[PDB]
Amino acid sequence: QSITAGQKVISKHKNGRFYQCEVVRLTTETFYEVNFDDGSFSDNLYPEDIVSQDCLQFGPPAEGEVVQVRWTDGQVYGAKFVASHPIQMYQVEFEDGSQLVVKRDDVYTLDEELP
Repeated sequence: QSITAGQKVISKHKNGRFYQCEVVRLTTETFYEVNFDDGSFSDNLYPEDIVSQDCLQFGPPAEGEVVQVRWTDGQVYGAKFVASHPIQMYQVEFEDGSQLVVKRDDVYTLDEELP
């Protein structure tokens, strides 16, 4: 089942419960993968988290390129760029006006049983 924009669906609100919501847009989110200098691996960096070069302006680093990364703790780490992969996601709006950007697997059609 493809999900299309304008479709009523069911997904989890920010309060953690399933509600009907409406798909307002199909977006593409690009995630970066890097190997930190200590060998730990991240698969979901945003391009703007690369702080050794301007990837929002000039695209991803070359594969294997040395980079510095601003992590979710606000600190900067050395790493090496592994890959980038774009992911189709679904911007949904709930009855209260709140919105989320979610993965295909987190969206359910009205006809289907919920987990």
